[PDB]
Order: sequence, then structure tokens, then C-alpha cells
Amino acid sequence: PSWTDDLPLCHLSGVGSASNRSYSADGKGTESHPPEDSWLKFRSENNCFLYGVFNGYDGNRVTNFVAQRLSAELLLGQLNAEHAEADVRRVLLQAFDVVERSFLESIDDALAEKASLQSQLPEGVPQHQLPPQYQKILERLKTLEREISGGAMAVVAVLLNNKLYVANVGTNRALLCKSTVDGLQVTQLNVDHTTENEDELFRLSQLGLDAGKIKQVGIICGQESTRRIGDYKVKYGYTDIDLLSAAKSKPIIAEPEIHGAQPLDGVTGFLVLMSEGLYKALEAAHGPGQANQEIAAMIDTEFAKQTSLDAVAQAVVDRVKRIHSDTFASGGERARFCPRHEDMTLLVRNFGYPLGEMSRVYPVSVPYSSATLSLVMP
Amino acid sequence: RPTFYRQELNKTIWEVPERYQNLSPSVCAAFDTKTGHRVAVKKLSRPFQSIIHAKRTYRELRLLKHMKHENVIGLLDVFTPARSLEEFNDVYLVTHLMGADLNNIVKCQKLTDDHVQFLIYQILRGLKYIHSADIIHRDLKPSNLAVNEDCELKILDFGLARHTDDEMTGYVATRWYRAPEIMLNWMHYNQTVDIWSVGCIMAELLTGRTLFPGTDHIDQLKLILRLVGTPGAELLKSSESARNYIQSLAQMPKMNFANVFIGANPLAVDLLEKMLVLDSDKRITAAQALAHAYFAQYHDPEPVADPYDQSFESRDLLIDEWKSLTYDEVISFVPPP
Ligand SMILES: Nc1ncnc2c1ncn2[C@@H]1O[C@H](COP(=O)(O)OP(=O)(O)OP(O)(O)=S)[C@@H](O)[C@H]1O
Ligand SMILES: [Mg+2]
Ligand SMILES: [Mg+2]
Ligand code: NI
Repeated sequence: PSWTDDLPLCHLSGVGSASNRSYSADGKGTESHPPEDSWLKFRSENNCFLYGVFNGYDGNRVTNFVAQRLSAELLLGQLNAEHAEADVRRVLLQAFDVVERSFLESIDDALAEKASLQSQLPEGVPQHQLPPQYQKILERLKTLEREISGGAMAVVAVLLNNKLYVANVGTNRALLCKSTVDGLQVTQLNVDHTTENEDELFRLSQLGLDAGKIKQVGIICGQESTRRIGDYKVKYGYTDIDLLSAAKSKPIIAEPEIHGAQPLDGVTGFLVLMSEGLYKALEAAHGPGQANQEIAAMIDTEFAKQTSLDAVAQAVVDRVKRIHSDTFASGGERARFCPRHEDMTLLVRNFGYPLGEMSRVYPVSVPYSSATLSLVMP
Repeated sequence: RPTFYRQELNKTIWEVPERYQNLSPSVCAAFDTKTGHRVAVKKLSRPFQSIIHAKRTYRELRLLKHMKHENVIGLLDVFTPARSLEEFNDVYLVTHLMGADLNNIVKCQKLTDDHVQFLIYQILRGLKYIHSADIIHRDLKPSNLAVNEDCELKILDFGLARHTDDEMTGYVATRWYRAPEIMLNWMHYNQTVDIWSVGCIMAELLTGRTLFPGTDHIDQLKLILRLVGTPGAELLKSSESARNYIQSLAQMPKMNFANVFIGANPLAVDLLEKMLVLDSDKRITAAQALAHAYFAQYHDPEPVADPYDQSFESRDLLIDEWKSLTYDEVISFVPPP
């Protein structure tokens, strides 16, 4: 049942992806959980372009949910090519708030049934010592947990007549990559929402917490993102968790940060959208430092060798798995960092960069001369 | 148990006991030798491949056993080649033959209002009777409507029928005869769906062409709303993106079906209008429509039947359980004299 699925696909982009994997000890063999990543790449009539890459955790219900609903909130008339920049910022904020409100609304009934069941179990008694009378209630509690769980991070791009906009909630990334005669110039258009982000640190402080002990702990509840879509455990149960306990407002918000008006006239290159799992896995293999620069350059290479943008994106994802797999397998220094990697999604949007294969004498240092040697040490 | 025999048609084997012979086409004609007249045999396409197919199959048997109206088909014989609750994996339904379908008839024959005027009255007669048994049909198309040489008619195909409730299956009906309520408010419709298709069939059995041949479920809502107008927001507020989509489309004015279908029976206009609106509450029922101006030539008030039992078929059951309650229902049949 989907009101958005007739929408034409974008002809100037391609997507590569691979699921999570954990490496076996027995030798070869891997295991996986169901993939929690997603993407979209539509072009409305309007001539509006919308791209997204989505990183899910705790199951993939929320990731799918934000993928249908944000399309319906953006490509059904609410964007058009003559929209000023103020227009675009308003519409994106409206869209993201609708999705987060209706997801929370979608599970309030289930959350209320859960509490009524949980009160029907003997207080404190480990469920395993519980007799067969309760087995039906436990069954149901396992099923409700499955339909309310999940969260998602999102990075979204809007292109209207050469104006590029970016909307970000979380740790996925957006790289604009231009060609100069010097070479490829990479810049990250969005900022990572973690506890290392100085402005999130100020926002967390202004809700009454301790920027100091928040920076120190670094993670919250499994994830590093200080912004996520969905996840009832942090949007409702944050008052229980400590050193996050005495906050005046929701510490982890669903509001996008918008970065906007990139002129793209006379630009030659490509746009990258990638999920956290892609660049984390490369930083596990090579050390932290220059993953944006290194992934861009991988893409540069495949542009000259492959026949479509999808093959380009997918070849880079394939090279990063092998690098990670080899690293674990080689036993050395960094293998301890690669027992597993997460879902990988990579999306490439072309801005006039060329795709396809169809697209001396050396003088001596000091000259001779017909006519007690030493060298300087360093 | 009559000794069975096997014949291949359209690349499959049909194992049928004798009586019937000289097969010629999911359903074939035949001659039951115990009787002396031509009959139609229906082989169910896949009877228990999923849990929903077994519960679609179980219902099509249990409902046809229930209805007795000269306008709704009922079963003369039901059989299976299999022996016990093990070999079971096939059922056959066999009904007195008609020699024509409404779909083929309209694919090569202009047609008069007086033809129409009668066919629909017959339809609404069976419909009013089906609704007065607590059962919705859900699939009314020329393909599954049958007519005699005289032009007598009965309703076919209960593969898609169910005892009504507030909670129902969402993806339902053929596309062109799919009530807007089907898609604009998922799972929460009633039996007004059946009547919407009757209007759809009403003006097809006239003009000769499909009223709303939309390609996708989106193209379909666009076609329907460009003849009934857009929802003025009284009916609107549906759900979320459904709203959203409609707001994306321009204002279409409602039209009176007078300017619409030229040279009409203005008697029929008025019935077409009172049938194919959008507001489910404010629109005709088979009864209030039966007793209506258009059918004064034939109206003679058209009786109701008993209610359909549920008990079993409103619970969660396995692909086994659903097929056994089907077999326990094929084993217990009794023919009519
Ligand atoms: N009793 C009958 N008399 C004459 N023609 C019949 C009769 N029953 C079926 N037919 C013909 O068979 C066609 C399809 O019959 P249906 O009853 O719709 O079977 P079906 O649609 O294939 O089954 P499903 O799986 O429940 S949708 C009709 O269009 C008629 O041409
Ligand atoms: Mg009832
Ligand atoms: Mg049919
Ligand atoms: Ni993930």
C-alpha cells in the first residue's frame, strides 16, 4: 500500500550496498543479521531531485518507515524548483517532524499494552523460574518488543535547479567532490552528531547536563549519534538512565540540521552519500584519519573503469569489504579491530564527471668532464 | 465412490469420476450422465499453498453451500479424487452451465437499456440477498457474472467472499471495479464496496468500455475522482499520505452524469449517480435500489436468507487446520433433487 511508488528514478546516480557480517573462527564462513540500511533516489515532476541514505539499528522497522513517509512528505508537491532557501529549510523541518511524530504515535498502543502485561508478572522473579501459567504473557511481550523497537539515522539531499541542500540527523555523511587541475577537492557538507561535536555539547549543556561527563562517556545506549529518528528507549525512557537522568528536555532529538545553498554551476564532479558502516569499517582497517579522502579517491578510480554509476558505487563497497576481511585475516596489528563490520550503503550522484574508458630523455645530475670522494650524512 | 479417470487439458491432468464426460474449457463444460444436461466443472487453482489460500478456498466452499437464490450460483456436486485427510490436495466444484459470460458478451455485442435494466435488477436481487446473509462478495466484474440465452443471470465466484467485520483484508477486488474506500482507507470498508462495482458494471454493460482502466492504484484514484469530483473535505479527514496525495492533484469538479453519458436513459443516470458517489454512508443499498424507479418494469417486491455462521473462520488456524475443515466440509455434502 504505497502512494509514492510510481515516482520515476533518478538517471544521474547509482547505489552500492552490502549487509553486515561477522567473521567465523572455524575458518571461512560468515553470519549476518537482517540488513537495516536503506536509500532512495527519486526525481519528481517539478523536476525536483531527492536522495537519501538511512542507517537503522534495533531492527529495520524505523528505517523502512522513515523511507516511505519522508518521500510522501517531500515529493508530493511540497517542494518545487522556484523555492527560495527559506522555503526549503521550512519544508525539510516540517517533513522530518511529521515522520517522528507519527512513528511515536504508531506504537503508543503497543507501549500501553506492554506495561499492562508487565504488571501481571511476579515482581522481581526471573522469568526462567516462572511456571507455565505465564508462558502466554511472555510470548506476547516478546512480540510487542518486536513491533516497537528500532531507530534510524538519516542523511538527505535535495537538488533544485543547481541549488544543493543537505539535511542530516546522525553520523551518515555527505561529500561534495569537485575536480580542479590540482585534483579532487573533498568537503563534508554536514557535521557528525556525536558527543565530540562542540555544538551538540552546548545543546546538551543547555538541557542541564554535564558537558564534561557527557564528552567523557562518549556513547549513549549503544549508539554514538546524539540525534536519531525513533527509538522509544531514548525518547521516553531517558529519565531512568543516569548521567542523562536530570535533563529538562529530550537529550537525543529528531530534528535535522540543514546545510544549504551550494551553487553547482560550472562544477564538475560528484556527490557522495554514505552510511556510518561504510566509513567505520575502513577506519577499522587503516586507522582513523582520512576515510573521506580515501573513499573519494577509490571512487575516482572506478569512474575510469566501470560502465555505470551503480557499478562504480558497488566496486568501492566491494573493495572496502575485502580490505576489512583481509585485515582481520592477516592477524596483524589492526586485526583485533575487524571481527565484524556493519551494514554498508553508498550512493553516488554525478555532476558532469566522465564515466567510461571511452571518455622522453633523462639528463644526468652533474655532467661529465674529460680531465677524494665523500657524501654528506643526514 | 465413482471410479475416476484422468484427462490432460492446457497442460494439466484433471482426475474426475465419470458421470461427466466430453470435457471442453479454470473451468470446463461437460455432460453428467446421471443427469441429462450440460454442466460446468470448476477446479480450484491451488487449494492450499498458503494459509490465506486455504482460508480463501474454505470460504468459497462454505458460502456457496449456503446460498439458495435463482440469481446466485449454488453447488450441485463437490468431489475430490483423493482418498483420505492425507491424499487430499484438490477440490472440484460443478454448477449447471450457462454457455456465456458477461465479459465475452460485451466484447462483441451492442446492447439496449432494456437489456441492462433487467440484468442489474437480477444482480441487485442476488446482492440484496447476499448482503442479507452478512457476506460481502468483493469481486464483481463482467468476468465473474453469468447469463443465459434468454438473458437470465446468476452471480459467480466466491473465491473472494467473507463474513463482514470492521477489520478486513486490505488488498481486494479487481482494479477497475475497486471502490475508492478500498485504497483511501485501508481495511476499514463495508459492503458498499459491492455496490460501487455494480455501478461500474452498469455503465460498462452500456457504453462497452471500462469506466476506470487505471494502470496502478494511483492512476485509478485519479480516474475515479475526475468524474465524481474531488473530496470537498467533508468526506476528507482517510490517513496521512493518502490526504497528501490528493492535495497534490488539482481541483476536479463533480459532474452530473447527464452531460456525462449522452443519449442515456435518464432513468439510469439518476441511478448511476445515486450508486457511484464516494461517501460510503450516503449511498444506495441493494434494497433501497431494488425498489427503485428503474426496475418498475420488473420490480415485484426478493427475499432474504439465514445468517452465515462463523465460529471457526474468525480465528488463527494453520494451513493444516484450514484444509481439514475444508475436507470435513467436502465429505459431508448432500446434493439437491
Ligand atoms: N456456471 C458457469 N456457467 C457458465 N460459465 C461459467 C460458469 N462458471 C464459470 N464459468 C466461466 O468461467 C469463467 C471464470 O469463472 P470463475 O468462477 O470466476 O473462476 P475463477 O475466477 O477462475 O476462480 P477463482 O480462483 O475463485 S478467482 C467465467 O468468466 C465464465 O466464462
Ligand atoms: Mg453474522
Ligand atoms: Mg473469476
Ligand atoms: Ni546499522
